[PDB]
Amino acid sequence: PGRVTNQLQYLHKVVMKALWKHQFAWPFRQPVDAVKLGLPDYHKIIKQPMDMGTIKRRLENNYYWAASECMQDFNTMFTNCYIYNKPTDDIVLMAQTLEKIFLQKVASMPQEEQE
Amino acid sequence: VTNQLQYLHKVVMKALWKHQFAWPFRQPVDAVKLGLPDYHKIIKQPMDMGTIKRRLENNYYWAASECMQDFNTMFTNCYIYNKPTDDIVLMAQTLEKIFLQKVASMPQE
Ligand SMILES: CC(=O)N1c2ccc(-c3cc[nH]n3)cc2[C@H](Nc2ccccc2Cl)C[C@@H]1C
Ligand SMILES: CC(=O)N1c2ccc(-c3cc[nH]n3)cc2[C@H](Nc2ccccc2Cl)C[C@@H]1C
Repeated sequence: PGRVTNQLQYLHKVVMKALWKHQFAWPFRQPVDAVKLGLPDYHKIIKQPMDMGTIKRRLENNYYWAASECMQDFNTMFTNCYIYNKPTDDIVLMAQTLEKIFLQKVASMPQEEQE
Repeated sequence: VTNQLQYLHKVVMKALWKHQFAWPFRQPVDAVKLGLPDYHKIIKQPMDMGTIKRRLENNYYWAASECMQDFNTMFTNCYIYNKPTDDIVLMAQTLEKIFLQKVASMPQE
């Protein structure tokens, strides 16, 4: 099903920890609530919702088999934001800022995955 | 030249450049050719694979994360500018997943 690996530990304790506490992270810590936000078209446009709270819970429950699977969920979270929102929305700039940190930290992840 | 930039050139760019969905991304967006008079009003930092490839060939980058940010900007511009239902968005998503899969095995500095 899933494993604990050196890389998944790094994504959890180093990458996710740094993104979670960021001042721009608050819109991303829980699923988009289309009802609360009054976005009745959100789920007609975005077919795979994702958020850091869901990723964090997956990391804690050993859901992922490999680091790449977790990285793809981070990517989906950011990509959903760019696809749905207007280019001028502040949330787009917040996602871009977080995504740059994600890439910087991923650049220093351990090279070979080990259980 | 670093270990990581060599990986980005020999593994990541090699895989992306020859991909069957790469052709819209191999040269800068030509807004005149494509009839997109608002492209440069929305997208303020254009980026494309031909530019990244030339920068790798020319030892332009000082750190691997700089190259990774250019890949990211190229994909993000596509998501921001295009309509969600445009095929180019699916093509970018496919290429970006390959990018992330390969970056998962990139060496450390
Ligand atoms: C991530 C994302 O895609 N979105 C999202 C998700 C959650 C929240 C949220 C959580 C708690 N309160 N509001 C807000 C937003 C964005 N709205 C927004 C963002 C920043 C400033 C002002 C606004 Cl209006 C819309 C968009 C659909
Ligand atoms: C990457 C990107 O953002 N775009 C882009 C860039 C270059 C090209 C291109 C190069 C040579 N010929 N066409 C086309 C496109 C997209 N168009 C498009 C893509 C696939 C199928 C049909 C169409 Cl209409 C629009 C969008 C603005």
